[PDB]
Formats: sequence, C-alpha cells, structure tokens
Amino acid sequence: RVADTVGTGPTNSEAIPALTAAETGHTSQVVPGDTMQTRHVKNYHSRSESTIENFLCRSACVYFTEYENSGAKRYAEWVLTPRQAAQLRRKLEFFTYVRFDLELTFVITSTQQPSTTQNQDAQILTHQIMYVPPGGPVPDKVDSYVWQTSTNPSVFWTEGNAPPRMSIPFLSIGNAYSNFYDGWSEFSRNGVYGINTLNNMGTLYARHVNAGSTGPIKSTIRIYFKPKHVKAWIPRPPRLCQYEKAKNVNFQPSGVTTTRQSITTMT
Amino acid sequence: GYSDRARSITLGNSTITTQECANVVVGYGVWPDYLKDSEATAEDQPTQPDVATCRFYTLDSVQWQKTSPGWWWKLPDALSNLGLFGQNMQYHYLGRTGYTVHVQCNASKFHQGCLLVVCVPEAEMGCATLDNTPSSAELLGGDSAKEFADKPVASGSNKLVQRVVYNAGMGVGVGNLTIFPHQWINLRTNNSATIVMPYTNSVPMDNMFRHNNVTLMVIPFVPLDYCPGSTTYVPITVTIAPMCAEYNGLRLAGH
Amino acid sequence: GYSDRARSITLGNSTITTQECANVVVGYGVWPDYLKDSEATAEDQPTQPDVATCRFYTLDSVQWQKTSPGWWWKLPDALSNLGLFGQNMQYHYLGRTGYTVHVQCNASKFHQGCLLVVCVPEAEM
Amino acid sequence: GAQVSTQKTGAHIHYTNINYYKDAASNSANRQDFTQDPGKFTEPVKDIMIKSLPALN
Amino acid sequence: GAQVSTQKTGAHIHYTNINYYKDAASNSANRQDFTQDPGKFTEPVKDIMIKSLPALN
Amino acid sequence: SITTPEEMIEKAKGETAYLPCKFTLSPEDQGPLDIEWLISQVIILYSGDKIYDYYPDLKGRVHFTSLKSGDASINVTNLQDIGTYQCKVKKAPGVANKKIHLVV
Amino acid sequence: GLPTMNTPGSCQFLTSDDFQSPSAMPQYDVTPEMRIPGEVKNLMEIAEVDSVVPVQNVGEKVNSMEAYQIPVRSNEGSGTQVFGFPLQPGYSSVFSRTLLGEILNYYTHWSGSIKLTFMFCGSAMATGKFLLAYSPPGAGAPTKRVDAMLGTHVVWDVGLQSSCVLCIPWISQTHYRYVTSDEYTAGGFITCWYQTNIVVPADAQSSCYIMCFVSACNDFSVRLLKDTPFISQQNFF
Amino acid sequence: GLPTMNTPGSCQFLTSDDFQSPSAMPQYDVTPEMRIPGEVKNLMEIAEVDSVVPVQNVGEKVNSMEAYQIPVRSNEGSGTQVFGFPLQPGYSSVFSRTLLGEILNYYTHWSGSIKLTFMFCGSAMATGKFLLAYSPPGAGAPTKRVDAMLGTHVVWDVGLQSSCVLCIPWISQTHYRYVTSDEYTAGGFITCWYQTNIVVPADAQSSCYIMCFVSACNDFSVRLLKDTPFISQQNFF
Ligand SMILES: CCCCCCCCCCCCCCCC(=O)O
Repeated sequence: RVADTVGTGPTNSEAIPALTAAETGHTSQVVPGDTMQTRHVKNYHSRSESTIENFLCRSACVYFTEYENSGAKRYAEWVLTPRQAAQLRRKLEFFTYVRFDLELTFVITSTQQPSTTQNQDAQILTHQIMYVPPGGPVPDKVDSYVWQTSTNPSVFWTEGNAPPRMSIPFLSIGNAYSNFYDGWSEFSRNGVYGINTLNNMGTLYARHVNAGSTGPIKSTIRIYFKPKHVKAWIPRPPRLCQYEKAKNVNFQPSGVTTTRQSITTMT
Repeated sequence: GYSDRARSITLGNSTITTQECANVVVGYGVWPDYLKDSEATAEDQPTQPDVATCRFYTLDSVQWQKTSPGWWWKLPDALSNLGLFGQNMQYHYLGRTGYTVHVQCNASKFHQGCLLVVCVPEAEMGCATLDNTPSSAELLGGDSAKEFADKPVASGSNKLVQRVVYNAGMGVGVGNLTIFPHQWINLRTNNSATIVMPYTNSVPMDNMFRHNNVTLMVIPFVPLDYCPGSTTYVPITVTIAPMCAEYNGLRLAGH
Repeated sequence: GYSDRARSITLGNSTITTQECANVVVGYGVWPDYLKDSEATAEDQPTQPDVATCRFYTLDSVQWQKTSPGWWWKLPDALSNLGLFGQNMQYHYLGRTGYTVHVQCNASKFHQGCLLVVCVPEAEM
Repeated sequence: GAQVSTQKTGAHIHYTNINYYKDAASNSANRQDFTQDPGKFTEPVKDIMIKSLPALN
Repeated sequence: GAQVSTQKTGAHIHYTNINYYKDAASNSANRQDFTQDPGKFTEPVKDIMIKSLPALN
Repeated sequence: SITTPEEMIEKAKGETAYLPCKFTLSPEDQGPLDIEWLISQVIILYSGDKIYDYYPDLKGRVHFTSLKSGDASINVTNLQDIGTYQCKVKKAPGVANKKIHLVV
Repeated sequence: GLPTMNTPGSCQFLTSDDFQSPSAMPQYDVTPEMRIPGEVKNLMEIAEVDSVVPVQNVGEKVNSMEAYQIPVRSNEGSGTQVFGFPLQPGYSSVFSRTLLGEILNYYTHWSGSIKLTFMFCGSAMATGKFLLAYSPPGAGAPTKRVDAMLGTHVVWDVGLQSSCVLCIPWISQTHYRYVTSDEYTAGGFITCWYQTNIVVPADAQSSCYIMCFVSACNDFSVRLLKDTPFISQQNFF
Repeated sequence: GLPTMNTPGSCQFLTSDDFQSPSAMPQYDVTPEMRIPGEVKNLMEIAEVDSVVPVQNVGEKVNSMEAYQIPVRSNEGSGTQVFGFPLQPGYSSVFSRTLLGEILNYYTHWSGSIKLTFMFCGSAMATGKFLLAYSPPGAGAPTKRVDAMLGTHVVWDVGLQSSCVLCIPWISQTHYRYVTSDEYTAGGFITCWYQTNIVVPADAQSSCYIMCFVSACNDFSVRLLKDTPFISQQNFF
C-alpha cells in the first residue's frame, strides 16, 4: 500500500531538503510537504498491479507456423525461443537475469485449401505435438519412427475441444536465464558473439496424425508462453531502436525522442 | 571535525586520496565478498593471492576535447595484461572477482564540463551491419581508450561496431543509463567519481577470457568549455582495483 | 595391516604414489612452516598463493648410462620458468620457501645400480 | 488439506485453494506478493545522506 | 479419507490425493520413492575392503 | 551459425579466390548435414557424406579446403567469375547461410 | 458418477487466467538459487530513479546529445523564459522516452507526485537565480514571470549545492489520471524563468547549461496493464 | 447438479501424466512377490560400476577385442604420449558405448565426478611409472609431458597393486553440463605420458598392455529424460 501524505505548515529554518547534489547517485527522497504546505491525506492506493508477477504473467503469442496433410510440407518444426516476437521480448528485456516456470498453450486451426477434387467428406483431424531435447533424434519425414515418443514428451489433440495446456519447470544449467550475454562460446574469441551462445531450448514438432479427406487441408499452430513464479534481477533501460534479428541486438540508430516546434511550445 | 569531501582508499600496497569528491556508490547495496560453501560448485580448492591482485592498476589517460563523444572499457579485458592479475587469470580456467572504478578529472574554476560514469553488466553491443556481429579487437581494446562516435557508422560488409553515443551501441537511450550504479563528475564541484561493484553473474564462476562481466562508460553529457588562455589539454584517468578475487582450475597457460 | 614400502603424497592438485620406497627424510628434523611475527623484518604484507605454487613440478628426465658421472640442479633456478611459481618470484623482490625432492628410477631385478641423492645448502662451486 | 486465503478487495472475503498435482511447477501464479525495497536503486551510497542536512559540507 | 503429501520443489508445499477406485492397480504411479543401495553391484566381495589399506597384502 | 554471413572479398585475377564458410552446429541441431554452394546455379554439392563436382565454367576449378569438423570453405582458381556465392549449410533442426561478393 | 453441470465460460482460453496444469517433466530437480545482486520485486522501484530528460528535443537535436542540455546565458534583461512543457508523463514528447514514462506506457492510469531535479553545469564562478513554477489547468500557459509566480514555484539559488528539487504535487479532481492524451484529466504546465540574471566575471564562459532529471515520489501508482504503442514487429525475426 | 467449468487442457493426451483409470479386470489376485536377488531402485547404481573403455577404437580395431587394449612398450626416450581423449562422457566415441555413457544418452544434463581405473597387464617382472593428467578447458590439448604436469595429475607406480584410480573432479562454471557436444560447456582433456620408461629384463616381453575402466563417483546426477540416438527401427518387427 502507498504512503499517506502528512501535513506541514510555514517554516523558516536552516534545513535544506530541496538543495542537494545529483553528482552522487542519491535520488533525493523529498516529499511535497518539504517545499509547500500540505494537508493530511490518507492514501488507500495499493502498489499491487505493478509487481513483476502481474507484469509478466500473461499469455503472449511467440510463433505461429503451418503444415499440410499432403504434398511436401507435412510437418512443422521450431527451435524454442522467445525472441521471435517483439512484445514478449521487449518486456523480458527490462532485466538482465530472469528465472521463471513456463505455462505452454497451443491454438491449432485447419483450413480447406482450393483444389478440384470431388466428393470431399472429411473426418475429424487429430494433431500430435512432440518436443525434442537438445540431443534427441529429429524426425526426417512425417512417418518416421521418431514419433513413437517413448521418452520425449508429446501431446495428442482432437479438433474441437479446449486447447492443450502443459506446465514446464525452470529448465537451465545455470541459475537464471540470461537475456543479455556479452562474450563468445569459443575461448579464441572468434565465432558466435551474443546470447545465441547460451541458448539451448530444444526443438518442437507438430503434425497431422491422420489425413482425414481426399482434398488438401492446411493447419496452423500458434504457441503461447506464460511466465509463472517469476524472479528478476538487475533492471536495464527499455529498447528504443526497432528489433532487426532474433539472434543479436543489431539495431539502426534512431532519434532519442520525437521533436516539437520550440523549447517553450506546450505541444 | 573533518570535511566529507575528503576520502582515502587503501588496497594492497596502493592508496588514493581525494581533496574534492561526491561520495562512494556501493553497487546494489552489496559489498564484494568471497564465495560461500553453499553457493559453490567446483570441488578443487581455490587460490586467493589477496594482496598481489587486489590493488590499484592505473590505465592509460585520455584527452577530453571539446568534441569528444565518450569512451568505454571492458573491466576483465582491461586488466588482462596488467601485473599478477593478468598472469593468474591466464593459467586458471575459472575466475570470480569484484571491482571499484576511481575516475579522476581535475579542472580549474573557469573550466566547465559534465561527465557521466556508469558500469553496465552484460553490456552486449551491436554491429553496424544488421546481418553480421561485432568482431573482437574492434569492440575490445587492451589498455585502450575505445571512444564512441556522434552520427551512425556506415553500413557495409564489415564487422565494425555501431558506436553511436546517443544509442550507446546497445540500442537504448543514453539518458536512461542511470538505472545501473552511476556517478556524475561536475568540474564546478566534483573532481573524481568512485564506484564499488560486487561480482554479478548468473553462475558462481566464469571464464574471464571469453566473457566480460561489466563495461565502464564515460560520456560527456555537457561539453568542455573555457576561454582563450586557460589550459586546453584536460585528461581523464582511470584506476581499477579487483576486490575479493579467487581462481580455480589451474592448467597450462594460454587462451 | 599395510606395508611401510607404500607411500602417497598429496600437494595441491597433484599426487605421487610409490609401490617400493625406503622412507621419508625430513631435513634437519624440521618441517617447513611460515615466517613468524618475531622473526620477520619486512613490514609490508606477504602474499601466500598456498595451492598454485605448492604442488609438484616434474623436470626433464636424464638417461642413466653405464658411464654417467652424475647430475646437479639448482632448486630456485630450476623452477624459475615453471608454472605460477616462476611468475610470482619474477614480479616480487623477496621470496621464502621450502622444498621436497622425489627422485624416481625404476629397473628390473636383473638390473643392478646405486644412486646417491643429497641436497647441499650453499653448494658454492 | 486446503489453504484459505484473502481475496483482493477495495478499501474505504476469503477463498479456498487445493493443489491437485505433485510437481510444484503446476500451481497457480503468486499474484499477492506485495514487498518492495528501493533502497538498492535509489540512495545507493556508502555514507548515509540525511534529507535536511546539506549533501556536500 | 484424503492423504496429504509434499510437492517436489527446489532447494536453496503440500498436495492432496484421494483414491476413487477399489482396485489398487488404478492409482497413480509412485514417483517419490528415493531409496538407493549400490552395495550389491559395487563392492560385491566377501571380505570387506577398507579404502586406505592395500587391496592384496 | 555461420560467422560473418554478410561479407565482400576482393581478389586479383590470376590468384586463386579463397571463400570461407565456417559454422558452429547448435546442440539442438542433430540431423543429417548438407552443404550447398550457390553462384548467383550450383558449383559444388556436399550431401550424405559425398562431394559432387554442376557449373561448366567452374568445372575442375572448385574444390573444398577441408566438413564434418565444422569447416565448409572452397578454393576457386583461374578467375576471369564476378558474382555472389551463397554458402548454405543444412541441419535437420536449424539452417544457416552466408553470402560472399567477389570482384574480379 | 457425481452429477455436475457446465456453466458458460467452459473450454475457453483467457490471456489472463490462473489455473493449474499437469507438468510435462515430472519430478524435475531445479538448480539451487544463488544470491544475485539487485533483485526487482516491483516496477515502482525502477520508476523512483532519476533519468535525464530531453527538453531540447527541437529540430535535429534528437539525433544529438544536445537534446538533454538546457541553454542558459547572460542577457540585458530579466524575467525571460528558459523552458516550459506540459505535465503529461506518459504522452508528452518530453517524457515519453524516460524510465518512468516508458513504464507508464504499459499502464492506463497513473496517480502520484513527480520529482524534478535540476543540476547547474556552468563554471564555478558563474552565479544566478531561477524561478521554477508549476501552474494547475484552467487558464493557459503563463506568458510572463509575474503570471507564473501566482502558481506553485521554488526560487533556486546556485551555489555549493548545484542540484535543486521541484516536487510537483498531486492536484486533481479525480483519484487517477489518464496516461493517454486527454482533455478531461489535464495536467498543468511547468515553466522556468530568470528570477534575476546570470552573473559571469571576465575570462569565463557566459553560456552555460542545465540538466533535468525526473522521478516519482513515494506515493506513485499505476493501473490497467496494456500494450506499449512504441514497439512494432513487421514479421517474425 | 454441481456447477463446474472446464479449463484449457481438457480431453488431451499427455505422454507424461499421472492420473487414475478404471481397472479393466476388477478384483484380480496378483501372485505373491518372491525375493529375487539384485533389485535395482535407481539408475545411478548401474552407473557406479566399472566398464572396460575402448580407447584404441582406431581403424578396424572396433571389429576386434584390440580396441580395449592400450599398447605400452620400451622406447629409447621418455615423456612420450601413451593416449589422450576429451572429457565428454555421453558424446565422445570413447565413452558413448560404456554403461555410464549409454545411461547418459537417455538424459540431457549430467553433473558429478568421474573415476578412471587403470590395470597393468604386463609381466610380473616388467616395471614402470606413468603420469595421468587432466587439463581444464581454456587452452588446447597439452602437447608435452611438461604442459600436462601443470594440470591435475597422478604419478602411478606399478607394483603389487596393479590398478590405480584417477578421479576427475567437477570443475565447471555452471551446475550441470550438456550430454550433447557443446562448446559453452566444454569438458577438458585426459592424457597419459611416460613419467619414466618401461624397464624389462631379458627373456621377458617388452610390449605390454593397459586396460581402462570408467565409473561415476557418489555425487553423480542426471536430468531431462530424452530419447537415445542409438536405436533405429525401420518397421514393426
Ligand atoms: C509437447 C511438450 C512440449 C514441451 C516443450 C518445452 C519447451 C520449453 C522451452 C522453454 C524456453 C524458455 C526460454 C527462456 C529464455 C529467456 O528467458 O531468456
């Protein structure tokens, strides 16, 4: 809960709360009652919605891809990374190190594609989503023996019910996820520079278990991240320049802010 | 009865004394200490010289002109070739340490200028090209100044780093760089700036040669000015002192 | 119940183990220790790495032929270019230290030979 | 074994909760954690600076 | 008749469970059973061998 | 991740042109390796652990410098050959590519 | 078979709901936390820090470090205006890019006081006095030092302590204000005039600069989480 | 009719969930357990056992029993290298097929110490000394006995006790390492040189062999269950 304003009166003394030195970091801890007369005002406003948990714990789309039920592109793949989008990435890049559990949600929708086949009476489509850990076998095709999912975690979904949701524990060899890394993976200091070196989140595969019809159908999957049980350290300034790539912080220099007409202009 | 403007710091066989200063900033409220037994992961015993490393090393000075954008230094890379601190980190695989940054800039009452001294952890910097990444020996400098540049660096097929002062090479507002521990040198009042930084990382120990924990930045928000007659050459000097440094994984020398 | 012929020595990150040995000679009855406060003369504080120097350094081997007279080594000069021991002594003006000398020569039952291993202080030549 | 806590209400009610999994990373988020300490970012100096006294004397 | 047990958390919470069938082969798996005894595979000898002493004297 | 994806190499005529495409395989990436060199349409192809020698002008001129280790560079010769070469390395989970501009 | 009944709102996905879900990696041992310095527990600890304000964001100054500087000088007059800008912490071009302003862009309502610190960056021989004033909405921007004095003001005298703090208080009819530009919940105006004149001796520079830092008081609050209008993604990077 | 509401994640199948299900054979009497010897309660009891390591997996040796043997002999020199290989327990060709290595191939993270036992398999008249060394990552493989000594080493003297144990400790910046080949979490190098020279009398063989066994210490751990890359099924057998 926020502090309540107190009441002061007229004052003539040697005390100087206003006058200070900004050379020192010391952010002046002055309150309005030091430079004017104030009345007592109880403040029932509460600092609740501003906590890091309420700030970060909301679902946010990070990647959407397609696949088919016929032809060449029969399954989809995506290395797990939150830097694909801009809204989730900017919010996470307020801090240097974050540590949070992840809640995963998927939204899978199909669409009948234009063709010329006749008598298309489709059946219900079932989709399988499979995760491969950094080092696990990856499916060469859509009928590979990899989908046996003996140990890899997988999920099956029949089109028409509530979306599939699963919860993932903090997965890292370190003690906190690192949003920014200044360094290289190789000691010789000649290779990949940046966070890319640290990232190792595995790959995600999605596909149609059955065809379901004679005509073409294209399915699309959207992935939603929700950080739970969040901890965060060492805050840093928000991104001014627009993002360019997903692996690095490459940017184009831009204006510090927008411009007005004069220095005394109110608009 | 003394004056709070006077301060002395003694580390190892070295001392610094200030006649005019602001205060000491102590990082995130943490004074640097050693690694506990419940936070460690390496089994073999650490070495702790305690005196031959934790002293003051004085880097090369830099001239502050009327049109200087600013300078940056990597604290692990800067003390790589200096004293026994460099030799210990060379032989060992894992190094953990904290630092302090005393920046000295002295001018007369007539001279007017403003300097911002800030330490940035994980200060990853971007390349001029959007496709490639900054090359080493272009971002890093051994005991070198590594100044910034007003206006954008040209875009081409070259691992050059973007040195814009207003974006600071990280793509963030130069003004908002006050979120990290910062101290201001105002020629009319403050002469030097002292900052103490505790070890900050997502792991207990890290390889000093391939990773840089912090980046010291000195940026003149208000330019240097004077009248014909006063001294033109006005230098800035930096001294760094590793605190509570310990090393692990002794092996053959090199990197 | 073990055999006195077996010995192990652990210093720093190094170890040596012997299957056949005689014993350990301990100098003049003194085990090496640090400098006391009533025997010191220098004022400034000493450095003590304690692990990066006090370990085992292995010098180059020498062939024992049928007509070899003998060999000699200066212990301070020998470890001058080896590891962090050499680097610490280079930067510093004053150094105080003790040592141990494990000499290894293994031959079969048929081979017959005798070697004398002695440490000479102030061995001016 | 249920936990009863307070609901978020205005100023100027209790709710019940049970954990159905055995993983501790399956529970709901921790929304009611109201603890602050800005003495790290603001006022990060060594010698304490009183408000009324001068900064540099 | 419910059983309350501990959740799997990190180091440096309770959960509730009730059995709804009468078959004992319908319950959930037993994931929290942390008991080891490698003295069978490792050290499978008759005469105990101390570490410091020699193996064959 | 292929280092320096955007690069320009100026080489004099009568001197073998050296093109380097060094890469670092991701831990996530564990699939069959394919290395393809494009000239902007192929000069050389490495696939299923086999090298195939595609371009009539550069036939008998393009050969690899080292592939399994992580180096997939080529050494061209008898320059006359001005064009853009795109080195595309493929792993089943992830893919990367580097474009080099050669003048004269 | 316990008889139940499904209410409206079943099998739906809410971007902001709080439910339990079966873990996909059972009995996973997380790494033991270490103490990393500087933990954030609330966003109102990032906002209570000072941030240089680009007041001179005129023309091409935004592409230079000149935007932060406020130019003051010696003139043959008095009562001239130094600067002025409205009190719109989230929307005004002057504050949109500062730490507190960027935090506000993720919220709809804001309510509290605002600290404005000014540091003199001239010679140690130059001296002067300034009048820092805040005017509540109702009548337009004050056009003279005399109209400005009738509002909340602080007379700043430059000496040993270079900095000064004008604390803009909460004067509003409502309990909260709108971060977006609105006319019902208007802010006010903040202006700066010359209380006296800049006094400079010989062989010293008569053209100085001031710098401005903005922060929040201990009674600041925000509400209604929303999406910042600043970031824009053309396609998946 | 109790009013309920279905949350997202209903009617889905999870390869790794923990629910109850109605038995298809009600009131079934299982056979009474008998005590069979040698019960496994954890997979880290299968890993703490020694397993011969194929160090000489060169050329066609993999199709022979020769792969396990390390050839040592009498040479007119000293300080020559016997063998060397990196510390990658799950990925290195040297350890991929051992019990501990095969167990690691079902996990993503591994963290602990590693025991390496060496048994001399020469005559009872042959004698010698060996230097077993482990070098932490940062500078490449040591190319000389002198560079190897600067790292963790053990001087092994062959006598009555033929075996020797070099215990590779946990020196890492992180808490866990990656089973898959990675450059951030690199292991180190393990080499073996001649501390002296092999001494052999007459009418005895001067060409001997060593054997190497690998196991885990009492502080080994693994995480993230995954699928081994070794097995491959063309079709249902
Ligand atoms: C069908 C099962 C699917 C399971 C997929 C689990 C994937 C987990 C990915 C976690 C990514 C977390 C990245 C955080 C990076 C950061 O915070 O900087």
